[PDB]
Amino acid sequence: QLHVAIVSSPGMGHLIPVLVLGNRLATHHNIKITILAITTTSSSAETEFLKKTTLTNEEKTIEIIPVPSVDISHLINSSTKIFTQLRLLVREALPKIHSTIASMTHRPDALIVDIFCTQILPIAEEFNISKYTYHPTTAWTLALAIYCQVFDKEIEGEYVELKEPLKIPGCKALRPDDVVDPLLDRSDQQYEEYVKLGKEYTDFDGILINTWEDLEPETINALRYNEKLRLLLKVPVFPIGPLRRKVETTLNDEVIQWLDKQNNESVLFVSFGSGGTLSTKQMTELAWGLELSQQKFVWVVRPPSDGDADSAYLNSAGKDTRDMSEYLPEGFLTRTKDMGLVVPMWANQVEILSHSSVGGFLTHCGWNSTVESLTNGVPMIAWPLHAEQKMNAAMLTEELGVAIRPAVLPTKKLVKREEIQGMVRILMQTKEGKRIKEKAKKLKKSAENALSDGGSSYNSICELVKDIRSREL
Amino acid sequence: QLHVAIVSSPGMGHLIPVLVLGNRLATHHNIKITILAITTTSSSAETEFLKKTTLTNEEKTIEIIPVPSVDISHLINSSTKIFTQLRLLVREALPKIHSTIASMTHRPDALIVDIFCTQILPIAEEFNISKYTYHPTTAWTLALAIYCQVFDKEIEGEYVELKEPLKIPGCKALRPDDVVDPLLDRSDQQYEEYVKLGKEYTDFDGILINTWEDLEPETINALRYNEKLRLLLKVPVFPIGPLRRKVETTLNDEVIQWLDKQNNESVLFVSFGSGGTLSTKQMTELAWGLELSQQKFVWVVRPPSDGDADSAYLNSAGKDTRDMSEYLPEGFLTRTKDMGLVVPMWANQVEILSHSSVGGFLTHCGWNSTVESLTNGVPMIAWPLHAEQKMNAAMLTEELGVAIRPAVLPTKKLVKREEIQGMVRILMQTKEGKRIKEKAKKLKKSAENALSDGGSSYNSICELVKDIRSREL
Ligand SMILES: O=c1ccn([C@@H]2O[C@H](COP(=O)(O)OP(=O)(O)O)[C@@H](O)[C@H]2O)c(=O)[nH]1
Ligand SMILES: O=c1ccn([C@@H]2O[C@H](COP(=O)(O)OP(=O)(O)O)[C@@H](O)[C@H]2O)c(=O)[nH]1
Repeated sequence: QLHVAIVSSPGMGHLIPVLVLGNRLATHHNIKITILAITTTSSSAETEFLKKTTLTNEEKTIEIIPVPSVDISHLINSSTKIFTQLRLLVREALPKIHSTIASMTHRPDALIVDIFCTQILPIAEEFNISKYTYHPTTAWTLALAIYCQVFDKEIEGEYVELKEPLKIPGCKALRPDDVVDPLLDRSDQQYEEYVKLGKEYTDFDGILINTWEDLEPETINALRYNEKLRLLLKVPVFPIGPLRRKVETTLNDEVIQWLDKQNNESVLFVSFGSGGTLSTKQMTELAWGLELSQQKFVWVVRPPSDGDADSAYLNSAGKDTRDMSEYLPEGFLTRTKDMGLVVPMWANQVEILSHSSVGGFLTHCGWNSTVESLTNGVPMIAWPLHAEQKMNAAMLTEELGVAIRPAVLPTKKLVKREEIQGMVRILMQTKEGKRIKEKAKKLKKSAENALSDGGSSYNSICELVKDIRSREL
Repeated sequence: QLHVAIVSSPGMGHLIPVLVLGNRLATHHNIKITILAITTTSSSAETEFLKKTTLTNEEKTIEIIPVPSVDISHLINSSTKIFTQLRLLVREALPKIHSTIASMTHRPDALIVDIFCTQILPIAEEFNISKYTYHPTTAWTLALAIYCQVFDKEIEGEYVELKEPLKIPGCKALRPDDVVDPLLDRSDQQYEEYVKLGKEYTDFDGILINTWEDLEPETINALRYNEKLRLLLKVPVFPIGPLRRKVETTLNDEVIQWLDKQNNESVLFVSFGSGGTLSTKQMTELAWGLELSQQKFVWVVRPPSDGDADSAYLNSAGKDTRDMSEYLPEGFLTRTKDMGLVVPMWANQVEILSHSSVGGFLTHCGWNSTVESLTNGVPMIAWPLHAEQKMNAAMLTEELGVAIRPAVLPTKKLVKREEIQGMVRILMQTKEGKRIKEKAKKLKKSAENALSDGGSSYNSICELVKDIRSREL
């Protein structure tokens, strides 16, 4: 039985994919897993989440080892982007990770490292341990990241200022609009960190991705066979998705109990992930749009911010004492007493999304969220905010046909309550709504097939374990 | 009942479309047809093809009259392109065609002339007979040909040296790379012959094309309604395609018998049309790529040439006595004894492509070939060589999504056996392969709809017969 160590980047958005991957391997592929989870400075949430997961392993086939964050406040400023921040954190923690692996009683045979932990190459190489990246999102975004080194040299000026879509060899073309956050401003350090990340991928022995063949056959084939791309990559790709939490059934969840009282596929779940937050004006538009729709809803709400759309990613612990009602339109909660259920800070998305009464998901198009929705056969309103979400949203709406979206990107134009209402009703009242759901259910099934024995993703994991064992010479 | 005469240009590429058109009109539109087929000096292929078609007409509603080629060796030289050659041939045969039509017991009411026979205007006009061109290819190429008169005056220097794509009003933009052969070298006489051809179209009473509305709705609309284009065209367009041979089921075809022994959609058919030939180096790369793919194949091979990619166009009868094995890598045939079947010179392409075991087509993107594939629901590897094929290949790969292709044009960069293998496996092993096939089958159905009663193409033929009868005042 192999020992594999998986390094998790800071934040729940990265920690969860890693935990899920480790669980997947331990359960379905009979592997010992050690998750090296890079912690954030301010979340007893993340830490106690880890304590609850360590408590559940009687079988110790999975073990969790936290990596304490190094203080980088002296390295950053008010304009430093989360991309850059995570990269820096990882880099500054590399010595600690070295000492950890060195101090391990029994070494890992392999090391799989989250998207931001690509800077840990030297440690794996030094110890002579098989090294892979986990890209817990789309192959499209991976292809963009890799080929970005080429774009950097072939394109002058900002990508956002281009007239023609970016053509990644063998992939679907990307409009300036839908680019990932690093490519928005090339003058920003996160951009160069990103081009660098794109290159760093290729230095690993392989790349796991949380997608599958059915979902992205063309992009995956491009990574494997497109000659321009392969000139850059030259290492195996492992579509192993869609990996997500299996639903833990809680009898004491009042949200679930409200949902039990609802009709099948009658509820819209509304959430922008752990990181997402809306502006005051947009959150107001949203409150009223939901009201106007007269559809039933469950809405995870956070205090609004008119700054960065992911500014709640590291700052969810910042104790804003204000009640929900204070940053909602007055009496909204009084008027939607029957119609909806407003949830503070976080909820068990998965358990919610698996509930029969849920029939719609207004999402930021975070890949974890997306996967969770699709695997439960839920159609979506695409509301991209940060990271790669615009790109995923383009994929979801245009190509896959499992989501609808505003005429202009939410991050570009205010989505008014009239449009919000209209979208919500399309999803929840109309036949367009039905057919979106059917497609999402088809994707649900294709995903179930990929993960089930002999599926592309099951097999891709077997190929991975092969790759690892062939390297243990 | 109308009498229509259809003039065919030299070579199988042109003769077949004309035969098919005549058959289509005679059968489905109850018309008397007389096909005036301009012959090549050396093809028992062309002649026996004619014998097979003459044998089928007990009803003589279609009759075939050969036009013997005139000797033009004194008019050409070693640098004279096939474009120019065909134009000259036609021109020099014009008197003979005149005497033929003049000597006809009962005149044709109309005259439809192949792409290269646009120089027969004077004969039709003189006799006062309705005159049309048949453009047995894409509307995109037609639009380019017509608008080329404008490009000539608006662009200085070579098209191949332009930075921006050529924009034909109302159509998809064309990269320098994908231009038709005449536009490659403007200093060449074939270029001016081509600009001239583009203009000549517009002097006819109408233009038939072997495409349909579903396939090229926007280009067709542009021809009809774009003001810039209409300033040049001002005559009706008739999308009547996709017209091709109906499959004649042949007793002692050994290729068909090999195919019978194969699995469904397990065979790659490989062919570069009547004209196409590969360089020695490329044909070697190809042999090995097919070998490496470990996919089953049927491959129509011709002796290689490092010169003109269509240099087998007028030499298709010339029995080069060299065995296949002499211009293939040694023992290739010995090693692929089980895996493939290498065919010399010609093959019932239509009957092969309709065979259940055929699941892939590596093609030069000749429009007849393309149509044959699409109408049988076969996905393609786009390998453009000559004429307009690059442009068709762009259309097939980028827009339609029914073909895959090399990173760089085959005629630009050597396609190595690694890439060949990869492409072949994408098509024949992967899910990308599956979905390309489904799209090709959707096109198959849309085509079936166009041709069936009341379809755009059926109707376009009815519109044509209307046009002819309104001109018989
Ligand atoms: O109320 C919430 C908000 C978020 N999440 C989870 O937290 C992550 C969202 O974080 P992020 O904004 O990075 O989006 P992602 O790309 O992870 O979906 C996903 O795993 C969601 O399942 C959740 O379970 N409940
Ligand atoms: O081995 C071969 C090669 C070509 N063809 C036929 O010859 C015609 C030539 O059309 P193509 O698309 O190849 O155009 P070209 O490039 O020859 O002008 C088509 O009907 C093909 O089916 C055939 O029957 N067998």
